[PDB]
Amino acid sequence: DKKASDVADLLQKQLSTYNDLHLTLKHVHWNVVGPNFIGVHEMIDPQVELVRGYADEVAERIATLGKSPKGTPGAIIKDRTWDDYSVERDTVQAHLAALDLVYNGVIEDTRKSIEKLEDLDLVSQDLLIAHAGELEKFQWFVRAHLE
Amino acid sequence: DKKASDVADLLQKQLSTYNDLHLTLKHVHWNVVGPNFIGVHEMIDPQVELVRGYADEVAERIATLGKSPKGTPGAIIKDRTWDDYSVERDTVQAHLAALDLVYNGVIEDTRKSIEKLEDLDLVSQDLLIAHAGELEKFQWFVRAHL
Amino acid sequence: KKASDVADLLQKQLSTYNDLHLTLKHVHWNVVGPNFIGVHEMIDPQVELVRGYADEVAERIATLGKSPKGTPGAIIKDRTWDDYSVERDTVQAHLAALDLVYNGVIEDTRKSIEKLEDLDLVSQDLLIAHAGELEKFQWFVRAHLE
Amino acid sequence: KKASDVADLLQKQLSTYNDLHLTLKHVHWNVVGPNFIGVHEMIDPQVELVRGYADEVAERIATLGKSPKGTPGAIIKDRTWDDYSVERDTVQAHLAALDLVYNGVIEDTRKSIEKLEDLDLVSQDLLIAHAGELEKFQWFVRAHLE
Amino acid sequence: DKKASDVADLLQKQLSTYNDLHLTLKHVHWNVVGPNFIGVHEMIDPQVELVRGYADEVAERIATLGKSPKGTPGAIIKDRTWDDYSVERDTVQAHLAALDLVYNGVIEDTRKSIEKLEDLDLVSQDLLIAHAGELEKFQWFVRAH
Amino acid sequence: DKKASDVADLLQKQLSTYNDLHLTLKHVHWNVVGPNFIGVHEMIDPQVELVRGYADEVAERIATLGKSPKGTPGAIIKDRTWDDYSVERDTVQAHLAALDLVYNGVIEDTRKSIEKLEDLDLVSQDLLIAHAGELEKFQWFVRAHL
Amino acid sequence: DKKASDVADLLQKQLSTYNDLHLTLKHVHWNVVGPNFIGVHEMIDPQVELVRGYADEVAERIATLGKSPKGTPGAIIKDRTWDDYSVERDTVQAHLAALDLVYNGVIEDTRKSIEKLEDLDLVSQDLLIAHAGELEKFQWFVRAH
Amino acid sequence: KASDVADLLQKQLSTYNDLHLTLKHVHWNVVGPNFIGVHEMIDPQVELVRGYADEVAERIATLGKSPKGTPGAIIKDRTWDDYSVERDTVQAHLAALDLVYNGVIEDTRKSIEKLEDLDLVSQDLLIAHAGELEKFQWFVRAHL
Amino acid sequence: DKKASDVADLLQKQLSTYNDLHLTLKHVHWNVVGPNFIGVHEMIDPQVELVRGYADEVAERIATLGKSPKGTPGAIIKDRTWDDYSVERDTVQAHLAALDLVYNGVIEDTRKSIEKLEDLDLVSQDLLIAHAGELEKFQWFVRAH
Amino acid sequence: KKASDVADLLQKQLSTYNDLHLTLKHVHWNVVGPNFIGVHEMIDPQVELVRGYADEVAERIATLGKSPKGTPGAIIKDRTWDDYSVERDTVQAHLAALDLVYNGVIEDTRKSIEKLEDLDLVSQDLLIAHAGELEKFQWFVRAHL
Repeated sequence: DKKASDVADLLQKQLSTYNDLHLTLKHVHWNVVGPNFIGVHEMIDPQVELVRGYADEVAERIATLGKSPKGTPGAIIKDRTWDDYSVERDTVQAHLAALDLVYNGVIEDTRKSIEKLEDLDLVSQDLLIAHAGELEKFQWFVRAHLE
Repeated sequence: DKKASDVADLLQKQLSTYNDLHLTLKHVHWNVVGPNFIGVHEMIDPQVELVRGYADEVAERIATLGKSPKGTPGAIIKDRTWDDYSVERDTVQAHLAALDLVYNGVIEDTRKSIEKLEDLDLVSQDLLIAHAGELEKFQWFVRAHL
Repeated sequence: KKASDVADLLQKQLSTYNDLHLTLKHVHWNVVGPNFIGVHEMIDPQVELVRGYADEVAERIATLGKSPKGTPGAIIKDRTWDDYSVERDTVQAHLAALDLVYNGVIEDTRKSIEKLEDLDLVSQDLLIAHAGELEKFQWFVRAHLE
Repeated sequence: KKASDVADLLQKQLSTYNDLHLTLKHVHWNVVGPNFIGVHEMIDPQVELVRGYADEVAERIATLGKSPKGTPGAIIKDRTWDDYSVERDTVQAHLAALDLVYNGVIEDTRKSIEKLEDLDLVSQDLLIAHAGELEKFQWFVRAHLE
Repeated sequence: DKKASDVADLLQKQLSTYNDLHLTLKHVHWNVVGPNFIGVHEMIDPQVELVRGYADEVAERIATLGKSPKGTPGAIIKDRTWDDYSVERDTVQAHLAALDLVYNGVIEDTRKSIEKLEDLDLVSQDLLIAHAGELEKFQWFVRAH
Repeated sequence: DKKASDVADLLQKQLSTYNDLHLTLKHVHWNVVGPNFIGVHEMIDPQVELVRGYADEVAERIATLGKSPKGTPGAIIKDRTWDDYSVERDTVQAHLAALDLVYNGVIEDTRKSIEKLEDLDLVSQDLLIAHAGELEKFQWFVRAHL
Repeated sequence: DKKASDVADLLQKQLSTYNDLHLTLKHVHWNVVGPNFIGVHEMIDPQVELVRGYADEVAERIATLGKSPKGTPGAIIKDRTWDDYSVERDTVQAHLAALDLVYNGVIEDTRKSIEKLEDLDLVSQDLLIAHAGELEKFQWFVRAH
Repeated sequence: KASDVADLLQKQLSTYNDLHLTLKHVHWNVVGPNFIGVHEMIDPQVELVRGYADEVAERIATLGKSPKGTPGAIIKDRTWDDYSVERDTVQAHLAALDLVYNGVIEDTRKSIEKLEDLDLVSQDLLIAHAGELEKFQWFVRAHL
Repeated sequence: DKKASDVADLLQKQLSTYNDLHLTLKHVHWNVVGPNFIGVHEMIDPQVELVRGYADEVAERIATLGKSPKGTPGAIIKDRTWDDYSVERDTVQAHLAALDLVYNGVIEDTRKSIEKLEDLDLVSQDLLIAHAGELEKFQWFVRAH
Repeated sequence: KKASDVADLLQKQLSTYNDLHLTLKHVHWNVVGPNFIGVHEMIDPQVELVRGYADEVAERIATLGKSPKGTPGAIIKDRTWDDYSVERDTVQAHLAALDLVYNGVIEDTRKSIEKLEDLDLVSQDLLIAHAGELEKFQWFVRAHL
């Protein structure tokens, strides 16, 4: 019942990460104009439904590992190690760029967390792993879209 | 231009209102334990969606009016005027209890904006009122425990 | 040869799964009173899952090169606990005893997982699965009573 | 009255189906060779069908006031036969040693139906269906002429 | 950075294993004949559909890692390490026999890579960890002796 | 049954042409990037399944005509008269360009194989005739985005 | 080229047949009266959609073959051979009988173009063999007295 | 009045008949990186205009007359020229189409300024279209 | 006024070759026995629904050309060029085999009718060419050597 | 002793169902005029049943140890009545003959069900159900009013 605390804490941050992410992901959708902003929409939409479920997968685990997932704004700014999204109603070319860097962060933490878990809660590692999969893939989608 | 500027601000306030709201529902969703707790799960769901999309409709007008909707963890706490949500792993009565409270101020705020518009924007008003309806009916349902 | 030791873990694991989707089918058979259906609505689906994890782990055994033993005599053989006592009763009563069964299953599954990191990651990724799912049904059950 | 005199049979008939179906899966994981999917395709519809019989004679013990034990121990205790022991083996084998298994079950299902004549009036007729159906499978299985 | 080049390198080698495989696989589909020969069909189609999938998967993965995949026949001979599948218009016990050995090659190699990535990129490892499960599964099934 | 062999030999050469085609096609799917890159995706998919289909159609044919179709890397190469596809991760207005070229040779040989089939087999010709249409068409589709 | 252009023409002439054919097909839908008039709409509706398809299939082909299918009206009145459906609002019969006569001079030309291509463009010919057999049924259909 | 109307309606019919022949025409002829953006914006609009013809045709049958829908009539009662543009780029065709629609929307606006003295019913069917046609032009002018 | 008279009759022989074939097929289906015997059922059945299908196409095509399709036991014995299926309740091998025999005849006759049509009727040709594809294919399928 | 001539009457019934559906499709490829689909519409689902009867009347000939003869020359042999005889002909002309067709079919079925009073079991629980839905069809004909 000791190590089960450390675990529930990495996942807690991750929850917030996802929440801020999927929140931001919606922010971009609304704030995109210029070129093929539709191509962006059709790219962000499924990333929102997914990143959203991730925050749900990550939540229930914390619940199971004897603890309460905090998914409120005030909460997801306490865990937040980085800063708010800055791009207003701008371009795809500036937005994808913004998102490129957002993921630079999400991708990393996720890694430096899957990396922190082996010895602790493996069932939880795999979760954050399968996630990193689609996480990293999307950040590429963002990149190719922009070359 | 300036009228549109203030309609936005109002709609920006509402945007955040909603965004905090649908983020809460999921929170109460992951943390509601109890005997018939699954009915809360069952009620949160259609709502979570309903709200998530209402946040969408308002972020359409803000942009329409030439202003940038802001639905990020900052924007929400920045123009907020309520607490977070104190309820953790708790009982059906516990959430349903504060969940009701949440929907009071939320509609209170809404009921104001709908009037704070009247003069200004008919269209954007004819919107928030509709929101107020489904926001009421739900609470009405939340208000009916045991 | 190497698989001859990993086959052991999985063969014990299977039988645990066989025990369970028998025991689990047992309580679903034996409950009366208050909330009748809500339980069969929660158990049925899990029943099918444990039969799944039974069928799967078995296959993985027949794959590594041994005859997966899945007969009653093959169960009690590797079983390391007493049978399931609770006969007819209520929901709050079975779910309570059911909780401790799982603690056992989870425990050993969790245990068997830690034992595989060095021998067969395939079989592990497969336990890792049943693990995370089973644990949900713990919390789930745990959360039906207050 | 005559109730607790009949139960000692519908139990050793519920467990009959239990040891029957559980063996089905066991064989299902071991039938190997040219037309092995042959066996696979014929076991699956029975497995569930025989599971449907474990149920029918599990409820008519709860209804007829009692608690049917569908657990490991509640099988090795009232087991009147021996554990199915065909390993990872050819269709040829399993189908044969599966003819016998069915013959014996249809042997009990014969004696018991007859030993429950001038007592119960519908339990016998429910049981008759299984005698009817379980028999039907043997035909198909007795097409072990390949 | 260097590591990613040695992950992409293994993943590229793995890719060619899937490409040669599903080509080989379909190839078999066309020449397996006899009595219950459709069995081989009914058996093969999903594996081909699956191996082809894994290809796209491990490919997209290399793409994600900053190296670009190679699905061309020159690229799969340029990093194979075994000769083309042999059997032509033959029997079930003939193809299945060889196809076993083929998969011996696949799995044995897939395992190598898993253990070899265990110290580089678990994400990619999860990817192979998964396939491995299925590949080995087919192997068993192929062993309708 | 001496001219049938000649037909087959043509079809086999056609076979490897398709195989190299669909492998190459997916190879571009995986590498094409830029703003409109998903567009190329969208055009390539229906083609890739189409081609894979032809590959099947032709083999089945050879096999029918009493010869044995070859679908392995060597085979593809052995009867290949062209250069391996050469673009890596690259722009649309690049992959389509090189892909435009690939197709000319495909269509060229497909025309040739047709004419050569004139006095040989109208059936094989009719098959190849069909493909030619969806292949020639696809190239227009390729040289329109250019 | 040298020839491909000639093909493009046989095909262009065809396109206008098709266009002027569905312009006309619709024309009668509008102008049909009488008792069993819905028996007509019933058969026309799906043929209109079909003949528009063909128009496309042909247009995209001309496009594939070097360029510029022309589908405007001044382009129809041009490479047309026939008059112009003169029938107005009339008996089902009054139309079917007339329409029957239209399909004649279409199949007639469509048959010419096929023969005309056995030596020029085998791929395109395949495309007009597809339509030929279809339109021809519809005329048999129309020949429901 | 409805022979002064069955005229305007017929002139309208062909405007729609020409439009949708000409529309499917630019569809076949667009080329360049994103000619599909056009393909994907012509399609529904093509079914629409065909729809519009379909309608104004019924109207001409109701007022007890004959809808003329053959190439003959179209060239006859029209007052403009064939769509000039062949295989050309998207900016090329969109510009032409944007110009094509003025004529059609402009003419339609006229038949509406007329039908107000004669048959509001049709003058309504026409108003409907005008707005929808007006909107396609908008959508179309969005190109850069 | 005669181009058809020859062609149509040419299609009628074809039509009856099918009407025969699909009953024979159905015949075999009621007469295959022994070990597994169902491999045949799963094989034949789809094929009958195919042949019965071809029976129409060609009948309709006969009907479309101007003459009348005669698909009654009368014609299928008259324009026949062989003898009835001579196999009763027998094994798969001796049956599937004898069925292979039937196909040789059906393909050879068709190939002939396909040639005869070269410069005569291409639509009726790219209709037989179509059947020959699936008819040859079956004969192969059949050949469970 | 009569066992061989009991099912003998079924082999008779067998071919009739054949001749019947073969006829149907013939009339089907030939019924024409204003409301010809009208006849098509009613004929299709019937052919299913009729062919099913020939499947059901064969699933029996087989069981009591006998070879079901379902070939063209088997019909004309164990036949009695007249080969059909109507091509491109009016709506009523076919319905009319399709009537008479069934009469001789209904007549015999009953004349056989009767000859099977003191003999076969499910046969006298079969040809009725048949004769039922057959006799049914016969009324469904009668050309409106």
